[PDB]
Amino acid sequence: TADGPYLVIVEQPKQRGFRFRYGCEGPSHGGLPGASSEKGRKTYPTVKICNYEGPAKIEVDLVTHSDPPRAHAHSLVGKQCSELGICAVSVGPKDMTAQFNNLGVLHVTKKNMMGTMIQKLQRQRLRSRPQGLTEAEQRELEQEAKELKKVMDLSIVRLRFSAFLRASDGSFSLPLKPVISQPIHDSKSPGASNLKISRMDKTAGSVRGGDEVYLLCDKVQKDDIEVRFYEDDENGWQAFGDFSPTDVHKQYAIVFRTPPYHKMKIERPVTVFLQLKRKRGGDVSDSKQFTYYPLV
Amino acid sequence: TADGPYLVIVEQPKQRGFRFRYGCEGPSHGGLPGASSEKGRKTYPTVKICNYEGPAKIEVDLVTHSDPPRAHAHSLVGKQCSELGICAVSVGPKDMTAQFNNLGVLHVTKKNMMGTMIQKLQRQRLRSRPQGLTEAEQRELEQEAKELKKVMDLSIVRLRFSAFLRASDGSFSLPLKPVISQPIHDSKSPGASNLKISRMDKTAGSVRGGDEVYLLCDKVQKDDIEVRFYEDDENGWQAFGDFSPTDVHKQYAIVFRTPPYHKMKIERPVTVFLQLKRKRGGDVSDSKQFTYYPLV
DNA sequence: GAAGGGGGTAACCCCTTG
DNA sequence: CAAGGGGTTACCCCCTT
Repeated sequence: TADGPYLVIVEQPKQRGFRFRYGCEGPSHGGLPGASSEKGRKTYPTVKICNYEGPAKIEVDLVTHSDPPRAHAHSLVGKQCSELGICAVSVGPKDMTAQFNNLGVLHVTKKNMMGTMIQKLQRQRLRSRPQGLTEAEQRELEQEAKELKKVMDLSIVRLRFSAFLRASDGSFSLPLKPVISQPIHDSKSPGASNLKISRMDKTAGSVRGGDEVYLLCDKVQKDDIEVRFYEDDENGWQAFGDFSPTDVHKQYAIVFRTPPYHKMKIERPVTVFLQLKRKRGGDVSDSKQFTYYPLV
Repeated sequence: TADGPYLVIVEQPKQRGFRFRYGCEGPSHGGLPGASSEKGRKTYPTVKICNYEGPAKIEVDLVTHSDPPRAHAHSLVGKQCSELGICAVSVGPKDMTAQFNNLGVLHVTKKNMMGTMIQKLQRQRLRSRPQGLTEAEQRELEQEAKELKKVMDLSIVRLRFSAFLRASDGSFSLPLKPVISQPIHDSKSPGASNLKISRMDKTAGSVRGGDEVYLLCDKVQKDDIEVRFYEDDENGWQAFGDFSPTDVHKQYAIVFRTPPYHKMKIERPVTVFLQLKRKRGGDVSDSKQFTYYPLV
């Protein structure tokens, strides 16, 4: 869209299913993969400097989930990283694409958060006056920290890629616009699991409903879940599972009774969809097929 | 059951399903119940002084699981307790039975264990030499502590009732033999809750086996557990569920295929039992009935 | 409200496998 | 080791009478 040189995320990170590691857990536990990684094909976050060919330097750091992108308490740890959480690669005059195949997220302790925060905030405001730092600003620097620690989500981070075109000097000194990735959720964090149907005991029934199904899923909250049956033919037929939270077994299974199909006296089987749906959210699981059958 | 007065545990504590509380959790989280408590009928650990009627003092403290009963790092907390973990009641000249209806177990931190240990050990060896404790004696007492902390199970405790018959003095100075209860497992610990079958999708099958059942459980260790089918000591015939640990869905469910019954073409249907059984241990869930059907 | 239960959350500690 | 994963502790809350 912009005429000038710019960075583009070729492959965003995994928005779900990456674990943030604490300082104690040990240094390599896996690298942040790409949004299209599977067991066979692994992919990693990738970016490219479009609208220029030449030597250049791309760096990533963790920013808040909040759109005004501020530095996160969390740091990137990796084979290619600063001890501030800043990861740096060099793109060759031919290859303008940077893959970041070994990126970890160091999870800060809540009792660590302030000091880690003032430390990244100092580092940030050192270019304005590198010789020395005044109390007059150290007081107000600590003021950001406190206000940020109150609202900062330790479960969600965003990669921020900052590209720098090496100048005539030999100095990698020219900035490009910084490009912020989609959010990255901690896999080991409260709720915010993607609703998954592992398997079900029945995939067929009668048009009459009332057929009892055992559904195995990933963690669900007994009071926030439902089982939506539907046909997305724009008729927009929908009905629901019949159960009580007691029927939701230790947040990993649902025993429900199928609803009746809208139209009985059907002559042939009809395939519909069912899906888990959080009422409190909008969030849905992958839909599975269910086939209604005719009568007597 | 010899000549003299002795104590007897009328109602032992619940060997499973009691939670030990840390110092931080609070007081008043519930009392150690008797082995026969239900939500309607509550019962608490009870003991009686046999072969004597008169004023007497019974005290309870936590001892190791190890047969040589040594004092546990854990302390009893409650309305009737010392700050050392010693709980004391008085039995009247009429009623020689003592109920302990509010007993909590204060869980020591592993970094607390040493100091709590030397402190209970001093208290133990303070009537042996109350004047002072000699430096020479100090280091031998500290040794016990270290070699006891290495093998002491913080998940299992035993109540030790020490009864004392009050003399003519007014001094509760006569000892009875101390009676040690059966072990008490921390509910919140590795394998110390009860294997439970919540519900199953099928309670009947064919003699041929291979019928797929969804079983909902309380918890499982995925590669620990099995599904034992068996007869009522007809011969003790037994067979097993067919499933991989992949089939055990997240510690709360098992999808298995029923085994074939030993004798096919049974003229009419046969009811057998199935049960969860830890492969490692002996431990079994409550058995559920399953009915085999003949062929056609 | 406190008692009397129970479940979730942070931080860490591990164990499988290559 | 790397790359996942699950389980453990100490603590923090939260429902119900």
